[PDB]
Amino acid sequence: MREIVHMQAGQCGNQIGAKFWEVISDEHGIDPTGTYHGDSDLQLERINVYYNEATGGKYVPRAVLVDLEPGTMDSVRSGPFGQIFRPDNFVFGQSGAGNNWAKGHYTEGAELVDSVLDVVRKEAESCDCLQGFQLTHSLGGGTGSGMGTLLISKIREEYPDRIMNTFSVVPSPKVSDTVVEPYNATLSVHQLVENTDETYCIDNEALYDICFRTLKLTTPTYGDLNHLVSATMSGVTTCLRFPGQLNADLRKLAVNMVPFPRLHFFMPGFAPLTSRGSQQYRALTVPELTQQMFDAKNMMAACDPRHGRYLTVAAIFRGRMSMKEVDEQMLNVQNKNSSYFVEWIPNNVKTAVCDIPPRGLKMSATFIGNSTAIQELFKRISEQFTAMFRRKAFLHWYTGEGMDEMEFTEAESNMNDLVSEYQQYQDATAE
Amino acid sequence: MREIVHMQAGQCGNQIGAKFWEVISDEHGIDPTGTYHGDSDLQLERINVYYNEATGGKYVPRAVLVDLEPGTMDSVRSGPFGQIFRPDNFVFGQSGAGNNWAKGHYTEGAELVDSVLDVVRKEAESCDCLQGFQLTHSLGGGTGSGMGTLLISKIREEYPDRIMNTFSVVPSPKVSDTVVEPYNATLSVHQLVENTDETYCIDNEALYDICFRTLKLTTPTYGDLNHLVSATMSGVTTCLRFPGQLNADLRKLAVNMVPFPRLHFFMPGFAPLTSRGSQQYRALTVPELTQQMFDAKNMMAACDPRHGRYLTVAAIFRGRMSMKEVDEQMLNVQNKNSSYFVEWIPNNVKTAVCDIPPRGLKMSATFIGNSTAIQELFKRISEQFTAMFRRKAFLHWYTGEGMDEMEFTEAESNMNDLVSEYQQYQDATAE
Amino acid sequence: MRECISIHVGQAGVQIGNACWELYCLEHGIQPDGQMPSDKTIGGDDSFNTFFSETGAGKHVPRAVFVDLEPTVVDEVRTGTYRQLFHPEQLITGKEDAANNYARGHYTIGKEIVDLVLDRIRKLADQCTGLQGFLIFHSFGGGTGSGFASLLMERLSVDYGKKSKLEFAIYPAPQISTAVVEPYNTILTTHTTLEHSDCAFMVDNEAIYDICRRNLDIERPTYTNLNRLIAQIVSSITASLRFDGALNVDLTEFQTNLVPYPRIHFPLATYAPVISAEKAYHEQLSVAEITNACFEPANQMVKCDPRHGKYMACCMLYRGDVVPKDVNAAIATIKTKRTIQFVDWCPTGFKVGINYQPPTVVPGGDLAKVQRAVCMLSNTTAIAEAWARLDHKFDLMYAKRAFVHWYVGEGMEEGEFSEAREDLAALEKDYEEVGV
Amino acid sequence: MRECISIHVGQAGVQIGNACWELYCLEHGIQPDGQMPSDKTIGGGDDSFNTFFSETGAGKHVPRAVFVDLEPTVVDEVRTGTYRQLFHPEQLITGKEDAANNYARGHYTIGKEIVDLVLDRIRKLADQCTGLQGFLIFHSFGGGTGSGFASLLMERLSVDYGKKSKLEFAIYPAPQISTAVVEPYNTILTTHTTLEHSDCAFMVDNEAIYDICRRNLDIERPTYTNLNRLIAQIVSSITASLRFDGALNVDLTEFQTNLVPYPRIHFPLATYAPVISAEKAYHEQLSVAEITNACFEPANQMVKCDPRHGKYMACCMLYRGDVVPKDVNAAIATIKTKRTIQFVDWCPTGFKVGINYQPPTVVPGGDLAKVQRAVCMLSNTTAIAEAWARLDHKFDLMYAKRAFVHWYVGEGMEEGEFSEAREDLAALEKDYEEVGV
Amino acid sequence: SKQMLPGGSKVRSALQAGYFDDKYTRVFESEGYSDAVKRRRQDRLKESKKNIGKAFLPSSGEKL
Amino acid sequence: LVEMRPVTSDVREQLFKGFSKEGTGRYAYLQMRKLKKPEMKYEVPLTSSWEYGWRLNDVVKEFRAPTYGRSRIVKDSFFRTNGI
Amino acid sequence: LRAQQEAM
Ligand SMILES: Nc1nc2c(ncn2[C@@H]2O[C@H](COP(=O)(O)OP(=O)(O)OP(=O)(O)O)[C@@H](O)[C@H]2O)c(=O)[nH]1
Ligand SMILES: Nc1nc2c(ncn2[C@@H]2O[C@H](COP(=O)(O)OP(=O)(O)OP(=O)(O)O)[C@@H](O)[C@H]2O)c(=O)[nH]1
Ligand SMILES: Nc1nc2c(ncn2[C@@H]2O[C@H](COP(=O)(O)OP(=O)(O)O)[C@@H](O)[C@H]2O)c(=O)[nH]1
Ligand SMILES: Nc1nc2c(ncn2[C@@H]2O[C@H](COP(=O)(O)OP(=O)(O)O)[C@@H](O)[C@H]2O)c(=O)[nH]1
Ligand SMILES: [Mg+2]
Ligand SMILES: [Mg+2]
Repeated sequence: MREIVHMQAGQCGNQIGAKFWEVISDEHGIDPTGTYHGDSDLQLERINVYYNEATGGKYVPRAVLVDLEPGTMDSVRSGPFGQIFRPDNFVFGQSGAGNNWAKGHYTEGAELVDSVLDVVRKEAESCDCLQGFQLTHSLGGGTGSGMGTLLISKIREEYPDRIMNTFSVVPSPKVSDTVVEPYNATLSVHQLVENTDETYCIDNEALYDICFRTLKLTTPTYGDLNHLVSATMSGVTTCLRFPGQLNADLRKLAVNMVPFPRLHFFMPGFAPLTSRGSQQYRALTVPELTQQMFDAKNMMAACDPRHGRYLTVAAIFRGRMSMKEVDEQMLNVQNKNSSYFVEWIPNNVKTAVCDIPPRGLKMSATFIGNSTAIQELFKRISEQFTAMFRRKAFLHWYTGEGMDEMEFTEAESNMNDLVSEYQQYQDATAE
Repeated sequence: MREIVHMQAGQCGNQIGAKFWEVISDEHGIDPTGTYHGDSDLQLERINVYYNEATGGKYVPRAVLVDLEPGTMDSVRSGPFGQIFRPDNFVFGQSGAGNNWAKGHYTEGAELVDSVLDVVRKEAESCDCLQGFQLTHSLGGGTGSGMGTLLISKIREEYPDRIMNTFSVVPSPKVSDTVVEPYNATLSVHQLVENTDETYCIDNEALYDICFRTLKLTTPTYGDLNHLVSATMSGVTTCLRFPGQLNADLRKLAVNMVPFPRLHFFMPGFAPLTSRGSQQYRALTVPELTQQMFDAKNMMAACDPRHGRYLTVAAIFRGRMSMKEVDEQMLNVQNKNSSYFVEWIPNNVKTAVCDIPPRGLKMSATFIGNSTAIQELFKRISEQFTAMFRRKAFLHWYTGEGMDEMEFTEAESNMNDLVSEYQQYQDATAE
Repeated sequence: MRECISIHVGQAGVQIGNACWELYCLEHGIQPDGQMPSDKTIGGDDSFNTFFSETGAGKHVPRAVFVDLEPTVVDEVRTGTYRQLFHPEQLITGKEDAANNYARGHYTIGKEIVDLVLDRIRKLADQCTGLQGFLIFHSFGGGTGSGFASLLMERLSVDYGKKSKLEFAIYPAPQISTAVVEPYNTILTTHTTLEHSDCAFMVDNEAIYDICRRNLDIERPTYTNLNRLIAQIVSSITASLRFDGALNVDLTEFQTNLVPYPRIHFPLATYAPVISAEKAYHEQLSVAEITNACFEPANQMVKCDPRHGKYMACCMLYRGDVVPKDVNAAIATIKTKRTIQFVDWCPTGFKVGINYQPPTVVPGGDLAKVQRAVCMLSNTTAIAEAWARLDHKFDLMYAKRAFVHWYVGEGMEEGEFSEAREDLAALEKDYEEVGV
Repeated sequence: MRECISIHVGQAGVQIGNACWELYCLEHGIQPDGQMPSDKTIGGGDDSFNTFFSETGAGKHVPRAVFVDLEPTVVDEVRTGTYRQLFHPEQLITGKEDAANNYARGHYTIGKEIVDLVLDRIRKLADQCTGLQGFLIFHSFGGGTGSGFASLLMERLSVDYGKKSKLEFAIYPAPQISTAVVEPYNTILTTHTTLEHSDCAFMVDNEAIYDICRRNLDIERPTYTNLNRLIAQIVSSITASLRFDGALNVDLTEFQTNLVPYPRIHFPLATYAPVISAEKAYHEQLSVAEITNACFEPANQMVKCDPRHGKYMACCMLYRGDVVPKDVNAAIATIKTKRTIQFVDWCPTGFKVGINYQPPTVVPGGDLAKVQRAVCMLSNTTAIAEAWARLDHKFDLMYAKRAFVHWYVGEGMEEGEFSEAREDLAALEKDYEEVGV
Repeated sequence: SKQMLPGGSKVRSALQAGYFDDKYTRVFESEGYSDAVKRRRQDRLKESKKNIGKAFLPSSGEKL
Repeated sequence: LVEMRPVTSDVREQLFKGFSKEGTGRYAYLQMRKLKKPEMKYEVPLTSSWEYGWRLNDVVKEFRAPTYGRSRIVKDSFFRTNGI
Repeated sequence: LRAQQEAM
């Protein structure tokens, strides 16, 4: 059966994966002990995509949690839904990779890479079909930008046939985030664009915006942000684990998107998200899930699509779609705002209907946009990157643990020619 | 009605034999006093291989205990599940070897040889077959090394047609251990080359890391280590004792694993191995067992097999299963990791199946392999030998006890040319 | 006696043929477990012999293979309500989905999965005494439904040869789309299933959508209604093998009479009436007007406008209480009508087959129990507009090499795109040169 | 009158014979203690049991076989379990210790203590005969007793009896699978002996059994029990025409003159049909034409070598059940008109039919479904020359550097015999090629 | 480093993961349907050209 | 739950006598356990050879001679025991 | 399970 393996890098990846496993264990009706306290038989027909059977009716997640901080594993073990994880899959360090790409890629983090691929290879060879490897991390963090990308390179080297899909938390356009974030992000996405199949970028700033202005929530905390991120994990992976009408799995999405070997960064969105106050004073139909789908407000990670177009759009619908209305509102959007769309790609909307909705929602709809407005993230990262690269601000660290200005400047070359070939298709007419 | 005497030598041999004579005592259902109290006639059928019966329920074990330490002999005879020993076969000296091969071989050795061989023949007409001898000792030890190898030499010249299982334990190659470790190791292996049919070697450092990494239980101690030692005991010769499917005794293992009469040194492995807090999280199945055998952590002779190839290997699966899975996994190992094997021996991975599982396990697997990885151990033993021999350090003890530099140099020449055959047959192509 | 072999490739084809087998089971009275409880009044019939075969006791096993690479649609069939009906090794599943990829369906996964389905087709044909055609259900959208369908055609045409093969493809809409590589996969599958198919029988999603919107007075149903309507169409196609009275046509008839030249074997479809039960009370259903309903321009199974295109053949299959006087009168009125034009070398462009068995109704369906029905099969030149728009989409795609890296990485080379391009171009010149 | 004996040698032979005699007991109605619920009088004027069982005065049906092995256990489970009163005490001959995967140790040192006892026992068995039909040597080419002492016993039978039929059932090794390292040695060292002393040698391959019983029976975890039950069903379909009457009858004498064109070429492949399970048996009608096609398809061939590359020479169809002669004849006509089954050009007529009326007795505890029709396909296909050449190549690879030869030369046989064995199998391969072209 | 890795217990489908052949071989490549009665009529057509005259006119009935 | 049936006391007493070289202990115990079906001894086929011929007295109905077995009429209607 | 509970 189609099976993907989860791996979490850093505090960001560990907490996002913890909420992901909580949400999908709630969906599959698995208690924190490990048994099946569920009702329907649709849960135990594709349970193997995420879980390995054990003695009795025990199920263990296929998660390969890894960082260099003991505190993240301590927190996920102390929290609920942490006992299901296998302690053999808790390879971890005691230092932390200094929020540094070189320290996560060449230094003692690279020594534990042998053990973490030993665990990964053990799980992938106990796997049956090996649909792919999914990784969660942040592009501007510590272990995630370091050992995460080294895991990417190593896994794509050893199994260059399966999908290697990453989520990653991208930096905010405002405030400052991390001081070495342009360096870490430039080196990380230089590795990501080389080898990965697709990426679902997440950004804390617009997660805060959508948690404060659209979803009420005067105190957003961060568990609600991770709830939204885990919801758009579950929405994109529901086609591999639940039946229904016509369906598009991760390989379907990877081939219907990604027209070129490069350019595989997507900005997602969850679109049943309405205010808890107006959940009475809002109906439930696809003509308004479509405007919440294509609204500039939702737009989970980073960019305003009005400063660009949509090269390809994928919509994963969950629930009992009478999907003539689904496809008619997709056509309706496509021919009403055709200016905010690529003209040399007609009919650039994918629909994937699953009849199993998430718990607590009659309908749900997840967005996957290969929007042409993603220029701003790479542009601001490259601008800041060269801004302190010409100023030699904290560049001595990467040279200390093994980098050089030469490899820094073909990382900048990868950034700028990626933006150039992105403009080449942004400003390309139909004829 | 085939017969194995298990006649132990040395302090290490006495300890591993006491663990042997308790782990098979509760396997065949015998209390510490000697009376059978088991709950199956599957135990009762072939007790005669190991236990000489007496009046009542006494099943005293046929074992020529050879030692030179009265305290070690008293501890062995007073240990739990180990007071079943008959008073007849309690031959031991009082002077002691004092961690010297030559002192245990010539001064305290040859005078004890007459009485020890008298006890061996007294247990040798008291049988039907005498299918093999089993001498357990330690490389580098005092009592087990010189007296032991003299016993292989004498028993081989007086019964020159029977299997001699030399089940020896090598110490850690690093630190210092005994001060004459390479001297005793070189001499003992030199006698084991041209006088022994087949030999298992266990490293204490590898016992430490297999009890610390996979078994955990905080400190490895020694009891669990010797429990895996006794597990390999009870697992190698289990087709000779318990019935079942496709069988393979000592002679069959010798003919399937010894291509050339000099190259008969094996690397054992017991691979049901899980920790206390990870046994509920692990499903146990023949692919899982096969992964645990071929995983290099379970190798107890140190000697990482990835720095070499495998001449032959045999796996004894002990527990009822499907041989479809066994055949699948034994073929898949060759077919994918064919580079880390020999291409001039087609199908060099062997299987035997017994039905009766061990105490407390659904199924077990004993993995013993003739590989080129032990040439590293032999060449580093020879390197330490010549390093401590060029200055003639501790030569006076051996020359006083009755040895000479000609014996030393022919022993190290034999070690070097055995290393030469390992290297030559590693580098040898098919045609 | 006389029979057809049904091959259900892809998710869309499996759903379509599932509705087909539901309709055949309800038509022949076969229970879903395979048993036939007909003992109250028959005492002696084998109208199921085209689709089912007797296997001891009272059990019938259908002549069907359910092949799809993703193991979820066939899996829910296996755990559904038709578990005992199908033979367990007929329901063929893969492990990994082709994922909208002709090269996956035809070059990488197809070369190891086609052998078992070919042997299943061998067993089904050897269990038959009067086999006369294949009914293959697969969408043109792509993936399993295009690449593996093309592989199955190019191997079946070698294995069986002169036996007739009929596809019932789901042709993509002018405006409605689901996959974005449909302009690639449709051209790739047509270039291969041009020289081997005998009939093509396209239907279109938004055409059936609008027909259910207007005629069936339903605004939000799902694909179950589209599947049931296409099951009604295939029932009207194959009714003249299980039931024969008056004029009767087998599979060779409307394949040698619909196809003028052996590359224009692309017929359309229409079913009338599709009227609902509420609307059909206040209606007088007659042959004098159901042909007008068929030839109404906004009533086809694909919305290519038939006013801007002549007709070559217009094979009608009537069903129910039809007395040939009004077939004759309706054909006279249609031929005298000015708007319904015909090509100058076809005064004989009508083949009629009347069946006296009324169309059976399925429980849970939305079509009404009409005592008269008719399935119209055109060979109009209006499909040349669909070919032109599909080739325009493929030209805009291939003009600067979008989504080509997947195909050229996993097996299928560069030149096949240009070969399919020139083959569909020559197809358009064939339609134009034959229509003028 | 008619009566055939069996010699089960080694682990594989004794386990196969355990399955075989379980099947014979449940087929003839003999309870595991050796006593029928009836006898010659009070109903049942029957003689079908006389082929395999010898009747004494006091209503006890002892078998007419010998379970011989050089090792303890193996036959000790027979001696201590289920079928223990039914077998004669000095009929399950055990040695002292095994050959341990060694042609040398099976044939030369350990062999020449048990051979005289087993020859005396089978001489007594042939004394208790009213006219023998033949032998059935159930062994394995793998190693030890099966390659060794079995071949020594067979040449003893050849010099003793002579013209009697000496059929083999041999577990041939696999392309990708072996169990002992020295099987490429032992197989050639025993086919140097079987070739000049056998009459026909049925080949059975383990992973071929695995595939035929996992695709059709659909059991996810097959084992030696299912292997041996399937082989027992095959051998019952072979020697059922002696025990049961009906239509066209073949026995062990038409078997020799219908599979052996040349005295070297006596290695047939078996095939059973149907091997369908109880769940799949409902939704497919068991017709003679389709079981014939299931016999001829290569997924049911019982040795992994494709018959598409090669020529069928002589083929026998043992139909068993509710078989009428025509659908057999029409199936034979269809395959004879079909071109993919390429019969060899010098054999226009190729088939030999034997139809038996007795339906196949299902074993309670197996996986086969109770089917009213069955067919055993025994073919002298030339496709096994690929297996012979592969075995010769593996022997070349092992013998290129004298690996695993010191045991053979130190047990007591000469080192030179490997050369004669290799040249004999090379002669066999070139004979197969010369006949096939 | 890269450890030794065996296979697994593949759940079983129409694709080959567990069969020891790696490829499916079909007995009938280009020969499917048989049409026994049609083939027999072809043998009649082939055989009827080997006559030595016209059709065998059987006999005549009762000439009343 | 237990893998083996509770065996009678007399055979245990017979097992708990002298050694087996003359044979009064393990040897005689194994003979007296051999003289018993290995089906009222256990509940599980612990041995692979033991499932060959499992509980036939409860899985099989009444045994019968084969329907089309050969006869002995040419030795029954033929040659007689005593005559003239 | 009983042996496991005996172990712990
Ligand atoms: N009428 C009808 N059409 C369907 C159905 N499901 C999918 N389709 C059509 O099929 C087109 C896409 O082809 P698919 O059938 O989804 O692809 P596939 O043949 O299953 O091949 P794979 O995706 O690789 O499995 C869509 O545009 C739909 O219009 C259905 O249930 N009924
Ligand atoms: N079909 C089948 N084959 C078996 C069975 N048991 C063992 N074998 C085959 O026997 C081969 C192993 O060699 P053996 O026949 O056991 O050798 P042996 O007769 O015991 O003689 P020694 O090796 O000296 O003990 C394996 O390759 C198996 O294929 C069985 O129960 N059924
Ligand atoms: N899931 C999660 N994400 C966080 C947390 N703290 C920060 N982040 C995100 O991670 C990014 C910084 O990554 P960082 O914490 O330095 O990664 P680390 O060094 O590996 O722990 C920021 O952009 C935040 O959006 C947390 O506690 N949980
Ligand atoms: N496995 C094992 N190794 C031992 C044991 N005792 C000693 N050794 C090893 O043998 C070396 C010391 O040998 P020793 O026992 O003093 O030899 P002796 O003088 O004959 O008793 C140490 O380096 C240990 O690693 C034992 O009981 N078990
Ligand atoms: Mg699909
Ligand atoms: Mg044996």
